[PDB]
Amino acid sequence: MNPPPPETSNPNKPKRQTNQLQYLLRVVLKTLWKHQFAWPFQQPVDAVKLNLPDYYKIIKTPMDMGTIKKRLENNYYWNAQECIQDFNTMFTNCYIYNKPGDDIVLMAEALEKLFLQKINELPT
Ligand SMILES: Cc1cc(C)cc(Oc2nccc(-c3c(-c4ccc(I)cc4)ncn3[C@H]3CCN(CCN)C3)n2)c1
Repeated sequence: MNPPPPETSNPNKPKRQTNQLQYLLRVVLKTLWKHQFAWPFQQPVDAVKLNLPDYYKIIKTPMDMGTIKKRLENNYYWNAQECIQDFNTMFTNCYIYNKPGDDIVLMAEALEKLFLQKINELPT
């Protein structure tokens, strides 16, 4: 009973390439993807396989880096702020579902720390 993944392509939306969107894919997404803690965040949470039947009762705005990767590749974002919001939704989803002190929360916290470090280098 997993939900469908978030929408990642819409051929009717307008499309543009910007230095910030390219940076978010080539640098931010790439660096986070290759991080040693990235694996639980590289795809939608599979609540069925993981036996988490309350995940999508608690998390009603799912987000993950596999979805963000597709959105960047498909020029789904017009503004860099949309992509940054998706990353933030992704981390907060982990913090909402879990509790302070859980090992999974430590992984999310490390990735978010790296994410913010790369966002500070965002080009004008
Ligand atoms: C058994 C286990 C442990 C660990 C450390 C990872 C794991 O792999 C996995 N994969 C995908 C998602 C999760 C997950 C998440 C989560 C939520 C939103 C997002 I965006 C990304 C991850 N929150 C908790 N969990 C697991 C971890 C243990 N927890 C059970 C006891 N609390 C369920 N974990 C499996």
